[PDB]
Amino acid sequence: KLPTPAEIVANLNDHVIGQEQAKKALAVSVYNHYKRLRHPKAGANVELSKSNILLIGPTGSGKTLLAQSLARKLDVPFVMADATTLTEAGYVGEDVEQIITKLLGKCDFDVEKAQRGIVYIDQIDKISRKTRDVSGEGVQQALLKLIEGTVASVPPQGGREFINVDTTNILFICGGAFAGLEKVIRQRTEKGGIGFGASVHSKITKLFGIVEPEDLIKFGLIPELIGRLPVIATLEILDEDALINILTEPKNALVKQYQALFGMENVELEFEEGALRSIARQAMERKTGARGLRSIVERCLLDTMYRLPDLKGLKKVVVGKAVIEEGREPELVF
Amino acid sequence: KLPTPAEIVANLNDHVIGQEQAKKALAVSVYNHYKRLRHPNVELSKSNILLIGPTGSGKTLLAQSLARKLDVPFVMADATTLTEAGYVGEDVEQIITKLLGKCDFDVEKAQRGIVYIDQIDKISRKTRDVSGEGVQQALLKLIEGTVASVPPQFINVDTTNILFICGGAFAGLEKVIRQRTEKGGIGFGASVHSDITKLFGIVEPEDLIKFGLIPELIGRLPVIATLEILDEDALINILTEPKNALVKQYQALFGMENVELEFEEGALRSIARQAMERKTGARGLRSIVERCLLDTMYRLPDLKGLKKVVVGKAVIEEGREPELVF
Ligand SMILES: Nc1ncnc2c1ncn2[C@@H]1O[C@H](COP(=O)(O)OP(=O)(O)OP(=O)(O)O)[C@@H](O)[C@H]1O
Ligand SMILES: Nc1ncnc2c1ncn2[C@@H]1O[C@H](COP(=O)(O)OP(=O)(O)OP(=O)(O)O)[C@@H](O)[C@H]1O
Ligand SMILES: [Mg+2]
Ligand SMILES: [Mg+2]
Repeated sequence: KLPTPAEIVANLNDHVIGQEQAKKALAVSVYNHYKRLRHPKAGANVELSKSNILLIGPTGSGKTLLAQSLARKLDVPFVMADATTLTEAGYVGEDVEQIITKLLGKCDFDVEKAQRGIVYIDQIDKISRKTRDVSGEGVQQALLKLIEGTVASVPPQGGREFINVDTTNILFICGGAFAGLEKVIRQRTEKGGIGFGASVHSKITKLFGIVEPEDLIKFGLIPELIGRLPVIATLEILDEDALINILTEPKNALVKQYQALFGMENVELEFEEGALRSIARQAMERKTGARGLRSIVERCLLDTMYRLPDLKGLKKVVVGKAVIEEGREPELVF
Repeated sequence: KLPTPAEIVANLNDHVIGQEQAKKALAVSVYNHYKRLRHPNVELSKSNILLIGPTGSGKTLLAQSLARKLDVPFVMADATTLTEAGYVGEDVEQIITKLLGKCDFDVEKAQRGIVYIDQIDKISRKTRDVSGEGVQQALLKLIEGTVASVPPQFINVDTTNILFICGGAFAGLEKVIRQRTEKGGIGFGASVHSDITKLFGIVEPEDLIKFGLIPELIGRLPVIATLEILDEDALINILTEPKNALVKQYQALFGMENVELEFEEGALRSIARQAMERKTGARGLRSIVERCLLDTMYRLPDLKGLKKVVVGKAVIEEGREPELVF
């Protein structure tokens, strides 16, 4: 049978912390994706179209991790695409049908399976409008007919007879960090006016949560592509508390990754709660999202990691709060 | 015998709401197409069709719906994949290869087919414009009769009798038309004065030339049919009347469970209004319904005993839960 959307989110929960709405949007679409694919395809039965998703969120919020985490249990062909390598048909670069070639390769060129797969297109915000915009609007236009059902003509599994792939039922998840999108939403929601007769109006998570096509059009996406991404799911910006859970709760938590490296030696690595909050706070100030957690941990551990493989008798190393706030050595337990 | 244009529209009516002028233009052209193919005497030339309309107006659906009852080979081409003959990309003769493939490479049948070229507006003029004007130029001798040479199942295909339906959302065209018909000048003696349906309905070759199509291609598309921007009422029928209406699609998805989905009349009108504000045409209807039903669809497979879901007007305007009836 099919897993319920709650089971999909439960699996996503082992990897992504926060973004409850983005996890919900992905889980429901994938569940509906499954249902559509087992729906009768002939007779008096209504034809079912698909709802594609656009993921809008800040750097290091978990967009790509959601897609990668989702992929672990999809049971349909899944591919990670990259919009920065796409160009118009007549130019250097990859054409939009290259995506289908990659999805098709993932299932050993079994087309019937490729047509049931799910495509994640990363960096969708990088092909916005803001001559011939070969790598920008030209790609958005080329994708219009790939996202909506067409028949892609892609090379065979050998060297360059081409394969006809019906993309009608391929689910597309697009996303990116629309960095300039908050200013547009603020301009629309806080217009106001200047001068007497006119009235003057009051002045990331909140703004993205209210995004509308008008903003994406002014940002630089074309209306024809926006309407083909009917579901807009947003990711918030991680705060100090979310960044603490990301250090220890996930299946591949940052702390767990270092404990494993120290575990290839015979030394146990422990962080104090004061350190975890200090790390999360410092990382938050770097404005790189969760990624900033790695810089802090690499920083505080650099000198103990240098010595560790040469030290003999060490059993446990403790990273206290002081080791994050001040240039202190971690306590070494022999 | 042949279906009358009224029968062609009657079949289009089960898929496309409104757009009466576009349906009339297609029905008459297809009927004339059938008549040409039966005429052995004056030599007859074909009238090709250009479909101009906004996003979500139903152009491609008309072509898809039309294709269900054509009795001749039919394909949809994609102008965004076409390039000049000497460059990477698909040469315009691939259109014939696809039309020819649909009939298992029976050339006599392929030569009698109908081709819809989507995204025709994407090969406008605005060096060597390999993916733009170069394609328009390449198509001139494909749309007007030539002898194509295409790979085996080379095969010679006479395109004289192939009907071409081209279309696209000439997004910048409404600005061009306003510049022509609304002078918008400054001064005491100036005519000064600041609606997609009204504008497109008066489109002239002059506007398409200024937009970016070449006069040689415009003259080969003698029939310009225009689609209206969907209004509030059209967008309500699009939710429930078509064979593949949006609401019916969700009722079917809910029907993959044992739960019945019901919309109130007030909800349908509210959805249509919100869809218009998104400026995506009918496609905006899907965004609104997805928004309103996201939480219900998430929980519905886990809920036990649920038998009916009611989406009222208050569930479109306010962030409320659809009434769950157990
Ligand atoms: N919500 C989250 N929960 C758990 N880990 C997260 C979260 N957000 C980011 N991370 C961590 O950040 C790292 C990279 O995240 P990710 O690849 O999702 O960023 P991204 O979406 O690619 O950002 P960008 O859009 O700038 O490319 C991973 O190690 C991941 O564990
Ligand atoms: N007049 C209409 N009647 C019924 N459904 C419509 C109508 N117009 C649009 N739609 C709906 O809009 C969705 C997409 O329609 P369609 O593919 O015709 O748009 P489009 O022609 O691709 O727009 P564009 O050419 O700008 O991409 C479908 O769900 C279709 O049912
Ligand atoms: Mg990424
Ligand atoms: Mg279309």
